[PDB]
Amino acid sequence: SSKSVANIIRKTIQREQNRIRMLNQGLQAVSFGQVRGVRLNVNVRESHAI
Amino acid sequence: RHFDVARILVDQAVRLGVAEADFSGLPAEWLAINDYGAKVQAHVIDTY
Amino acid sequence: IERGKFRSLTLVNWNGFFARTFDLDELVTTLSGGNGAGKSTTMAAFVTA
Ligand SMILES: Nc1ncnc2c1ncn2[C@@H]1O[C@H](COP(=O)(O)OP(=O)(O)OP(=O)(O)O)[C@@H](O)[C@H]1O
Ligand SMILES: [Mg+2]
Repeated sequence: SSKSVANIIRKTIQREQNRIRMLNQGLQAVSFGQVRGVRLNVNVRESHAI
Repeated sequence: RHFDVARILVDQAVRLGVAEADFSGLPAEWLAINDYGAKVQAHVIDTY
Repeated sequence: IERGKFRSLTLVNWNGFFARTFDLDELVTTLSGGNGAGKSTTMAAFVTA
C-alpha cells in the first residue's frame, strides 16, 4: 500500500509540474518598476522526495 | 505657471544622461533660477 | 520658542545612493518619482537613523 501511495503521489506531482511549466509561458515580460518579468517556480521538495 | 514649467523641464532633462559630479561627494548648491525666490539643486549633466 | 529643526539627511553607499544629501524643508519636503525610485528607501534611511 505504501509503495502504491508513493507512486501515485509521484505521478500526480509530475503531471502538475508539467502543466504549470507549460502555463508559465503565458507571460510576456511585464514592466513594473524594476520588475521586468514574473514567473512561477514549481519544484518537488527534496525533504519530501526522501 | 513657472512651477508647472520647472517640473516638466526637469522630467525631460533627467532622462538625458547623468551628472558625473554626483559621485564626487560634493553637494551641489541651490542656484536661483528666477525672481521671487525660486531655487534649484542639481549638478551639471555631463555623461550622456 | 525657536523649535529645533532637522536640516539635512545623508545616505552613503546604499542601493542607488552612493552619496546623497537632502536638505530638509522647514515645513514640507516632497519626494516624487516613479515606482521603485526608492522614496520608501529614503524614509527608511531616516527612521533607521
Ligand atoms: N531590501 C531590498 N532588497 C532588494 N531590493 C530592494 C529592497 N528595498 C527596496 N528595493 C528595491 O529598490 C527600489 C526602490 O524601492 P522603493 O519602494 O523605495 O521605491 P519607490 O519608487 O519609492 O516606490 P514606493 O512608492 O513603493 O515606495 C525598488 O526596485 C525596490 O524593489
Ligand atoms: Mg519606494
